[PDB]
Amino acid sequence: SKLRPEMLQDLRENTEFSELELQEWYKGFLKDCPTGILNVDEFKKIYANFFPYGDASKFAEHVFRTFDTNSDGTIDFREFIIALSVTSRGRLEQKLMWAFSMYDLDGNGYISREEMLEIVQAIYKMVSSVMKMPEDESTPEKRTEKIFRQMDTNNDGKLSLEEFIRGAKSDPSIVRLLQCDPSS
Ligand SMILES: [Ca+2]
Ligand SMILES: [Ca+2]
Ligand SMILES: [Ca+2]
Repeated sequence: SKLRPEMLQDLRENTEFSELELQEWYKGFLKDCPTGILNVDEFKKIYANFFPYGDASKFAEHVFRTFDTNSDGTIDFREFIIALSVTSRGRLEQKLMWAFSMYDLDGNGYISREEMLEIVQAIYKMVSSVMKMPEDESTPEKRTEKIFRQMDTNNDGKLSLEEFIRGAKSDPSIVRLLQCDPSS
């Protein structure tokens, strides 16, 4: 019930957690999920702490699929800690790559319109009960309407990775973050 030296090392290489933190996380993850596999229903219960279960469920399924890199139906500790590390301590570039893999539902390497609207509908449903939204990006259709007409360079009905990454950096919260670049 400690990571084997060889696995510990492999995870220190593929994450931004220290040994102690990986050790602590493995203990916790096992203590909370004695099987060492986290399924969809379990994951939705994690999300339901933060937002009503029924509301968050469709977003929680989309995220679960992004964590589940081999797409077998469950998240093992490697898949979980890696995915957590990227999203919580990753570089902004690779955060947004990970978000792109999520938005791109068929995995053809292009965010289609009906792919975008799906995810945004789920994000809006999850938060509907607590967040009050802007006004112009304040229905999913309204929001999705903004994105493509701020992001679709050629207007090929699709968003490539490159159109997405750049587009997102105007997201107001990313505009806040860039003012903290330690390259003053
Ligand atoms: Ca899996
Ligand atoms: Ca696609
Ligand atoms: Ca395009």
